[PDB]
Amino acid sequence: FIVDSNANKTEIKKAMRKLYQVKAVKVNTLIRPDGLKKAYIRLSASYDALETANKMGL
Amino acid sequence: GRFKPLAIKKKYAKKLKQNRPVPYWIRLRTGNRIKWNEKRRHWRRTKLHY
Amino acid sequence: IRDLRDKSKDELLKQLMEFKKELSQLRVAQQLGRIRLIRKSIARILTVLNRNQRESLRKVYAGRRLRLAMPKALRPKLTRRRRLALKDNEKNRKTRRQLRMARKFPRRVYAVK
Amino acid sequence: GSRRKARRAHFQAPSHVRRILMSAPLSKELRAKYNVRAMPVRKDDEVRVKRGAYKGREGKVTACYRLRWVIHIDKVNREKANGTTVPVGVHPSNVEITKLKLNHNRKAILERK
Amino acid sequence: TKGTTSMGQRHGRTHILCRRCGRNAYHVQWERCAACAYPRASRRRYNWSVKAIKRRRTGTGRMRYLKEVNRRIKNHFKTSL
RNA sequence: AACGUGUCGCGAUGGAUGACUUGGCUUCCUAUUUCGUUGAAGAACGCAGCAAAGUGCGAUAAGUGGUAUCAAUUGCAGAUUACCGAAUCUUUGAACGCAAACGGCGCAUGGGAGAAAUCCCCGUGCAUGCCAUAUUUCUCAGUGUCG
RNA sequence: UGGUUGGCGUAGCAAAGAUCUAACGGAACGUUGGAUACUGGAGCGGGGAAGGAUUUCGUGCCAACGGCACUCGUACACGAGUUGUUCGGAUACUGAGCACAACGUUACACCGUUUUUAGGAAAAGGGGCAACAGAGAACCUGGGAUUAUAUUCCAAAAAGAAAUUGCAUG
RNA sequence: CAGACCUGAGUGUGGCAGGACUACCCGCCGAACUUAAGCAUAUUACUAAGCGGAGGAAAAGAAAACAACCGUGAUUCUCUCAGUCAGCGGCGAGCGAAGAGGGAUCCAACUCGUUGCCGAAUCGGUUCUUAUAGGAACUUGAGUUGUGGCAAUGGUGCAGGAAUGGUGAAAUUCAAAGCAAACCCGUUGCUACAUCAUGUGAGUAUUGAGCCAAAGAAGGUGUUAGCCCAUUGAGCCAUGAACCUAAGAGAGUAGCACUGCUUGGGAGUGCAGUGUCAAGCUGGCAGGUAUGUGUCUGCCAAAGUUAAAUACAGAGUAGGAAGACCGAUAGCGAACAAGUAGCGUGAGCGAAAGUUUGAAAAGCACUUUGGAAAGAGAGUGACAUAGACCUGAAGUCGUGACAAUAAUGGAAGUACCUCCAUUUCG
Ligand SMILES: [Mg+2]
Ligand SMILES: [Mg+2]
Ligand SMILES: [Mg+2]
Ligand SMILES: [Mg+2]
Ligand SMILES: [Mg+2]
Ligand SMILES: [Mg+2]
Ligand SMILES: [Mg+2]
Ligand SMILES: [Mg+2]
Ligand SMILES: [Mg+2]
Ligand SMILES: [Mg+2]
Ligand SMILES: [Mg+2]
Ligand SMILES: [Mg+2]
Ligand SMILES: [Mg+2]
Ligand SMILES: [Mg+2]
Ligand SMILES: [Mg+2]
Ligand SMILES: [Mg+2]
Ligand SMILES: [Mg+2]
Ligand SMILES: [Mg+2]
Ligand SMILES: [Mg+2]
Ligand SMILES: [Mg+2]
Ligand SMILES: [Mg+2]
Ligand SMILES: [Mg+2]
Ligand SMILES: [Mg+2]
Ligand SMILES: [Mg+2]
Ligand SMILES: [Mg+2]
Ligand SMILES: [Mg+2]
Ligand SMILES: [Mg+2]
Ligand SMILES: [Mg+2]
Ligand SMILES: [Mg+2]
Ligand SMILES: [Zn+2]
Repeated sequence: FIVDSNANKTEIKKAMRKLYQVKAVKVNTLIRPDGLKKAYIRLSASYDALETANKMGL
Repeated sequence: GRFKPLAIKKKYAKKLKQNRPVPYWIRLRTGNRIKWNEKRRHWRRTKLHY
Repeated sequence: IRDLRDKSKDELLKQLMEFKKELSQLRVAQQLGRIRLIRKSIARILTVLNRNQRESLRKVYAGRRLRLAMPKALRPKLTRRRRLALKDNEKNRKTRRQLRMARKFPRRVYAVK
Repeated sequence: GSRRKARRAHFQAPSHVRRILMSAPLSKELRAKYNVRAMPVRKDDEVRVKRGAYKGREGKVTACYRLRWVIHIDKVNREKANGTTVPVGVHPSNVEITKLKLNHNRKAILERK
Repeated sequence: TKGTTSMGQRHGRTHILCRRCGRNAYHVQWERCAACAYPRASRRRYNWSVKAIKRRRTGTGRMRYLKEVNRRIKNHFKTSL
């Protein structure tokens, strides 16, 4: 996800939990050279990242 | 090198996404004046010394 | 949008989150037309929603007794000078002698034939 | 008054100003039906050009293109090089409203004019 | 070797961008700005250079609020209740 | 002969000239006309379905609301214009909680999410100086004066 | 001030030894194989600081630029790319130093001392800053993990193995 | 000693200050270049820069003023006084006012302290009346180490207005090149070019006839437009607040000495420093040559406010009116994404650029060659030697044809050529 650049990791977990209803075992963000922040959030194994992404319209 | 205050990274980030050719469709508007971007920057030429 | 104002606080808040949740999904679609129309409906609800609070804090602090205690975001901003200037209430003050010497000789109207 | 001012107020007119400033005379059948002289142009009022190459050519107003000071007509068009037909612009003072598109607001424009 | 070969000797920065003016005039070693005179509260402004006074005076920017308060003084600060 | 020179006809290069001029300059006027700690001007970063710049705006982001106005905007697509009251107004900046090539860090207050509390986000307050006041008259300090 | 000119297709493009071949590509220099040399570990090597700030990578492109040429490029266009409890930095050291406060001086603070004739504790000597080479500093490898990042990514047999901080738990 | 006061802290509370702008304006600061044909005083100039501050103006202002009159009467400004038979000045260069007078402005004046008579009558806060009333009650809270008085409005209601806006008029898209040589005759008469092939943009032009006009006032529209469009008048129309209906009378003060700046100010114009430092029982200050003295005249300083007439000499906000101005190397640096690109460590410097194709993009589809760029046709348009571009100069170059054989140049002929002129059928 591009995620708000001022957001931190713990807030991105709490946001995935609320927006997409899924746990994030980890969320290591980077801010892009362009200035957008980019989170790679890894889901808990109990949550598929595939079943969820397609549910997301992706 | 690696070191950048994020404030400088936000500025090079700013100038980076600002460093783009004018949209094609903008030239097709009525009364349009713009053709080329007059503020294209190149790292090897103009320096954004931050 | 008049309908947007009939809604109560939470009825707005619930009406609002469904816009954000739907504004977000257009952003997902965008990465791969109503997004403007949604974005400005969210702005309507914050407009209506931020108005009820200012309209209900002007209500909390209505009356002379608390008007000095009012949050100054709600206090009538003019210019820094209009506020610091003497008010007519204190501007037009005149010393008691002057008050009497203006009653004793009022600017009586006249003409000259 | 002065030319730069008068001529600037025109080429920098708001779309507000352009609809009035880009009005058309009514055809005599309307200028008899209504004591109005000229009336601002709108979509779907039938018109006939009366000046230029498309002189005498009646047609409905496909669009009032105020940014271009023109008034596209259903019949006033020309084929492009590729064969796609495109509307050709025309200036509303060059035409004559043959049949204006009435409604509640527009009716009032006539009643107060 | 005072020419092109001593141009290679110069490696630092005297000035980084200022937090106020945004000019690359913040002398990093004397933490101040050559342009705005920052961190000093009153901004640098000289009458021997009005080409520069003009260059950074009000109206040079958004006048973000000043547009609002100007409109208000023109409208007598007319207000809804 | 050739080259070179020269006249003329065309043509290229060039951008004068002429016409144009939503610009400047100068003069004059008008007024319910003069910013900011209620956060100013400036600077930053952002916001459009395609938008770099410019303009507009400020996470309500080329706008929200009120008003008038009307049928458009218009590159394409898709379903406005003008003004002004209500708001919105991000990071900063006098900048002021402490810093600052740090998108850092506080204390207090309330909220939030959350979670086996700790962490995490958020709002508000928290600079200095000075004046007033302690309106139910705050707490004090002085081998100052007395009692 | 703009444009143009002769000189002039001239002066040159001669520093660092170097390319050759076939095949393919292409509209016509690249790619691979082979050959041949060179650098020669104080390297036309592999990583960093400063600086640069997208040059990175892939695809395409080669109009312009790469002083010859380009099919190639650090160029152009489009799309990508930088992942950290432990790396570095800050949170959290002090140093040469600096300077807010106060105080003082100055017609004036944009000066000076750096503690203040000074009541600086809010639950003996005010506050702060100042080192990405000093002090400090809990993490390692393997990967079949990328076009491009990895001491950062990997997934339940975490490839795995740790150490560590906070709170809490038996 | 409990407290009390005085002095001083600490928090809480309510406020303000700091920044910007700074054209003009107020205070300080303060050059030099220049001029003097050198140069130091002088001048530039009490200027620039520098510092600090305001406001919509500011500052000034209500007599310690002028005069010397038949007297005037705050200030500012203005014309004049006056470039002065003032004055300053190496009496040089130079500098240089004021009274009066005409005028603008002006129903322009007031307030403290003090004195006298009172003596909390005051203020702040609290409550209260639809009100942080100029009201009322209440308060030790401040205040007698002196507030205040005397003499020398707030609340609610309606409307109108004004002012801005909102609205709003006439009349052709009529008809289809000339001659008649002042007007009337006269609403009348009379009059191709570059066999084939194309070629004339738009009618605001011409003409003829009308027409409107309290509107001819300029702009737009494909040509030059009263009548195609837009503009304005009247008339109406709406609006949030606003706007209009006996005593006293100023003390480190004034003066004076010295110094310094300053001024036309001259034995001192103002000032500042320091020293000194009054008077008010022949008072004090001014009365433009010092001193002592005597008359007379005007004044009454050392506290305060104060509109208008005035500045805006590199400001702003919102509008407006203009021009014997510039016309894209001009006018602002900037007619354009201009204080932009770019440049400089920086302070700062700082461009060029007219998208003026056309009426409209109708912006050259399609065929053809080319890898392409492009080319040849074709097409659009009135024109594409109007093609992303009005015009399209010079110079330079290419090409064709032609005359030909240091340059240029002058004179005069002649040879050849002349899309030239005139003349002749002389
Ligand atoms: Mg990270
Ligand atoms: Mg270089
Ligand atoms: Mg850098
Ligand atoms: Mg040197
Ligand atoms: Mg060195
Ligand atoms: Mg943009
Ligand atoms: Mg701060
Ligand atoms: Mg050669
Ligand atoms: Mg070797
Ligand atoms: Mg590459
Ligand atoms: Mg590039
Ligand atoms: Mg030290
Ligand atoms: Mg440190
Ligand atoms: Mg170290
Ligand atoms: Mg570390
Ligand atoms: Mg790599
Ligand atoms: Mg100030
Ligand atoms: Mg001299
Ligand atoms: Mg000055
Ligand atoms: Mg005044
Ligand atoms: Mg005064
Ligand atoms: Mg007088
Ligand atoms: Mg003088
Ligand atoms: Mg008194
Ligand atoms: Mg004295
Ligand atoms: Mg002098
Ligand atoms: Mg006196
Ligand atoms: Mg120019
Ligand atoms: Mg041309
Ligand atoms: Zn700065």
